[PDB]
Amino acid sequence: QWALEDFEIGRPLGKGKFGNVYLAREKQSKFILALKVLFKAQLEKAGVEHQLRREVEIQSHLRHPNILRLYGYFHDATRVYLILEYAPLGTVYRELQKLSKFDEQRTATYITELANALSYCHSKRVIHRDIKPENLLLGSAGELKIADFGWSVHAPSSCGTLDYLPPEMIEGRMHDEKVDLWSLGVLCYEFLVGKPPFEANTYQETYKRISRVEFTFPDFVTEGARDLISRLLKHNPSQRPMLREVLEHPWITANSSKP
Ligand SMILES: Nc1ncnc2c1ncn2[C@@H]1O[C@H](COP(=O)(O)OP(=O)(O)OP(=O)(O)O)[C@@H](O)[C@H]1O
Ligand SMILES: O=C(O)c1cc(-c2cccc(Br)c2)nc2c(F)cccc12
Ligand SMILES: [Mg+2]
Repeated sequence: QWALEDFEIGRPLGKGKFGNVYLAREKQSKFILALKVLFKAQLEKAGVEHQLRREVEIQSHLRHPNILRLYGYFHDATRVYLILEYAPLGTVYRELQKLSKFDEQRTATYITELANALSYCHSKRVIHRDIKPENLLLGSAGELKIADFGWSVHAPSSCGTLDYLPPEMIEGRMHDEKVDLWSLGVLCYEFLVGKPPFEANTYQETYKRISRVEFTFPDFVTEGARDLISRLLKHNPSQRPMLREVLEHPWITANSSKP
């Protein structure tokens, strides 16, 4: 249905693993979108196709103001193209580099929009498994938008930086919707402290710290926050709350700026 000669390409937006994201314009409508270019050669030598076809299946069907739209796909000689909703205010990764750390207002607000989009995802039995500030894009009004559904899959189920992965996942063990709640705790901590609660210098140390759940809150972290992070960073996936509790938590309700 789509062809490259329908788009006026532009400036690069971010580098992926198997190709770059570029700013683009649909000639006939003047529509601004972001093109995610992937290379068949690269995806081949890794065996990601399935996941790339899964990413597209999952993302094309989901509709939420806190989830990035996938408007379609196409492919050339060696490139695979994904037509996405352009996020004009970049990523949460860049914003955290600038600000160093976020205030309770900003953090609660992001945690609220994150939980929101997650409920939707989980209600269709879809687990993201790759919730990272690198994959959390910002829309024109500063709204959070989950992106990159490469690692998403239908719940339950059996690579890169370990940080945002729950112990069940890093240990091959079977996993469900509760995986995304561990990520939610890791993100909250990182939003307030400026670093994830298990960061190390080696893949090796990170694994040990995650498996043991070895984390220590610095001075400036309030009780209200300390409580929710600890509530979400439980080794037992069933001992973790449901997004509903997260959304209604005193510290969230008190600090989140609603519409
Ligand atoms: N719609 C968009 N608008 C603005 N920037 C984007 C958009 N999509 C991606 N980017 C930028 O491009 C980079 C790549 O994003 P993405 O995570 O989709 O690629 P990826 O990590 O290779 O995906 P995958 O996890 O499937 O390999 C990100 O750092 C992001 O900042
Ligand atoms: O040329 C190919 O056979 C090829 C196609 C695709 C593809 C086609 C439509 C939608 C999507 Br999502 C992907 N992907 C490929 C790939 F990932 C590696 C090698 C070849 C292809
Ligand atoms: Mg990514």
